[PDB]
Amino acid sequence: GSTESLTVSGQPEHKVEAKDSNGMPVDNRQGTITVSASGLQVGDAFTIAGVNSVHQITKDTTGQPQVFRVLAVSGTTVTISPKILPVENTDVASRPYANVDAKPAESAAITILNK
Repeated sequence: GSTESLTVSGQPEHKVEAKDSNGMPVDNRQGTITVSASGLQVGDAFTIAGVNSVHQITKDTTGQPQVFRVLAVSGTTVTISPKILPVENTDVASRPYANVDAKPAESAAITILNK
């Protein structure tokens, strides 16, 4: 019997990096958020409002909410993954292999699962 106002402040966003400090190709990951929601710990899976997955059926955009896992939490700072990559943005070359349509404003509302 609790409220369903699960929101998050801050803007999680990472872009497809060409190379890192070693100068090798990078598949960027993670996304750290300061949550207004729940009080999460490591091991949750949830969907965020505005984050819609892509290429479920070979570059098919279906608008299905992307599910995230928790890797690390430091207070109300949750490091989540899979990362968020906009197929409608990012870059002409790097967007086709992105995982979601867009990276929404701030962090937005969350639908928490313990499954």
